Amino acid sequence: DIQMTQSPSTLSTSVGDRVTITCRASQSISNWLAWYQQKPGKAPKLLIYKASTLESGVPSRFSGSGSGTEFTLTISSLQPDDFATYYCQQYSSYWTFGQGTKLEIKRTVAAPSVFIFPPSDEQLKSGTASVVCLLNNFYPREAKVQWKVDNALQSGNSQESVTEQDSKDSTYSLSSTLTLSKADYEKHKVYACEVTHQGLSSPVTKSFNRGE
Amino acid sequence: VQLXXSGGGXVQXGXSLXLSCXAXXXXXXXXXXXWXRQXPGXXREXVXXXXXXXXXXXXXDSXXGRFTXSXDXXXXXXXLQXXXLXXXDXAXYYCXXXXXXXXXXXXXXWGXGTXVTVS
Amino acid sequence: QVQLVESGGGVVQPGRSLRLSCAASGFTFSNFGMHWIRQSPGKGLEWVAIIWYDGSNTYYADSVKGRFTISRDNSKNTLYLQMNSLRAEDTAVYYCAKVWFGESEDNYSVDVWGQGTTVTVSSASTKGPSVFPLAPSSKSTSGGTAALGCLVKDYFPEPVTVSWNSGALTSGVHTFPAVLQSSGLYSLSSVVTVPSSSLGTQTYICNVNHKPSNTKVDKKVEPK
Amino acid sequence: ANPNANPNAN
Repeated sequence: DIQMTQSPSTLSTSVGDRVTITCRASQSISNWLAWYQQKPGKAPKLLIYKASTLESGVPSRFSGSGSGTEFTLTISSLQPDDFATYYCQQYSSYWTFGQGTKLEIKRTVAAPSVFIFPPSDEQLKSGTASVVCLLNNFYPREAKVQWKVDNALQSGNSQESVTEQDSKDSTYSLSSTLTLSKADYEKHKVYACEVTHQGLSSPVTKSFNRGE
Repeated sequence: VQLXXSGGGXVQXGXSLXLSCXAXXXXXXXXXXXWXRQXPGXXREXVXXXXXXXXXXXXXDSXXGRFTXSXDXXXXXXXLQXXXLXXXDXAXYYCXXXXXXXXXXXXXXWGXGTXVTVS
Repeated sequence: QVQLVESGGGVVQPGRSLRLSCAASGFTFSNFGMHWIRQSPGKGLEWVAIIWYDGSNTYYADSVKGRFTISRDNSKNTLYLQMNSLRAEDTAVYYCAKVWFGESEDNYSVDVWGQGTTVTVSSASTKGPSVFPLAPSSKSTSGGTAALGCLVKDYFPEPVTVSWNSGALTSGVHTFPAVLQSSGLYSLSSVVTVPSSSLGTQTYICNVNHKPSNTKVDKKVEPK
Repeated sequence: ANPNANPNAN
C-alpha cells in the first residue's frame, strides 16, 4: 500500500507570494500524481494530473513538477481564491491521498482576549458542571489552555473547539470546556483557566470561586 | 538557558538599528525566539517572533513592514532588524525563548534587555 | 457542465444497511467509470470503490470489502453504493466522482466530484439539546467589552443553528463547530462580545433550533 | 487491465 506524505501541513502565506508545497510517495509512482483543491464546506476540485498537466479551466499561476517519489505544486503568485486545502493523490496502484496542506491567511499577531464562564445553576441542578474558557480573536492559531482546580492541573476532562479564520479579520477564537460531575464540582473551590500564546508576554489567568 | 540582548542605542528618526539576542547552553535551533518591548508607563508588548527556519516569522501591527527577524542557528543567535524608526519605537527590547516546540508561547526564559531611544 | 448529486445519507445504527445513490447529468454517464470516495476528520480522504462504465469490473478498499457493493443503472444515469454491516468508522461524507477521459495506456483517476452526502453511524438516539447560559460578569469583561454566550449540550444528530436576539445581533458572534463527546452526543457553544456598559439592562437571547428533534429554545442570558 | 487502467468506453 503506497503511503503519501504532504509537507507542510499548514503554510501561513499572503497574496502575491510564491508558494510551493511538496508531496512524497513511499515508492515510485512514475508521473501518476493528481492535485486536488478543496475549499471549506465544498467538494474537492481537480487542479493537476500526470504530475504536471493543468486541468482545463485552471489558471496558469498553478504548476506541478516531479516524477518517481518527489512532487511539488507551485502557485507563482497567490490570489485570495487559493486559500484552501490541497491534497495530492497517487493513482499508480489503487488510490491514496496525502494528508493535505492548508494555505492559511497570514496576518499580524493578535493576543487572545480571555473570558471564563461558571456553570449555570440550571445545569448544576441536573448533576453536571460545565466550565467554559473563551479565547477571542487571536492570531496565530497556536495556543495552550490549562485548567486548574484548586491549583491542580486537569488532564482528560476538557475539550477544545476552534473556529475557522474570521471572514472579517482572519483571527481565530477558541473554546475550552471543562466537564465535571456535580459531586466533583462541589469537592473544590477555585476554578481557573491559564492561557499562553506567542502574543502574550505572560500567561493570562481567569478564575472564579465556586459560589462567588 | 541565558539570553543576552545587544545592539540598542540612540538613533535618529528614520534611522536603523539591529538588535541581537545570543543564547548560551541550550541549542535554540528547535525553539521559536520572540522580541518584546516595554516603554515607561506601559506593559510589555509583543514585537515579533522568529519560529524555526521554514516555519516563518510573525509581527505586531505597529512594526509590520519596518522590522524583520532572522536567525543564525550556527551561532545560537536571533536578530531584529529595525528600519524607519519612529519616536514611538523608544523602549527597552527583550528576547524570550518559547520553550514549547509547538509554538504555544511558553516563554520560560527572558533576557535582561537592550535600550532603544529614537529622537 | 458535468454535475453529480448524491443522496441517501443519514443516521444509521451500527450493523444496519444504507443505500446511497448518485444522479449524474451533463455527460454520457454510461461511457465513464465512477468512484465512491469518502472524507472523515479521522481518516482524511479515502477511496472506497470503483466501477467500470458497463459494470463489468469493480474494486474495493480493504476496509469495506465484503460489506459494500458498488453498482450502476446506465438507463437511469444513477450510481449506487449499498452499504451493509455499517460500523462507527464508516461515518463520513461520501462523494461520487467521475473518471476523466484519457489515452488508452494511461492510468486514471477522477476529474469531477459530487457535492457529497453525509453518513452517520451511531447508536445514539435523536435528542434535542439542553441550552445553558454563559453568563457575563467581571470574569468575562476586559475593559469596555464583555463576552456572553450559550452552551448547547448533548444533542444528536447534527446540526443545530444559533441566532441572537432573533437575528438582530450578528456583529461579533462566534458559533463554534460541534465536538462529539464520549457519550456519542454533540455539544457546542455560541458566544458574542458586547459593550460591558449594556450588561444588566440590555436583553440578550440566543435562539437555538435543532430540526431533527423539533427543538426550539430561547435562552435569556443575564449577568451574575 | 489493472484497477487503474481505462474504465471508460472505448
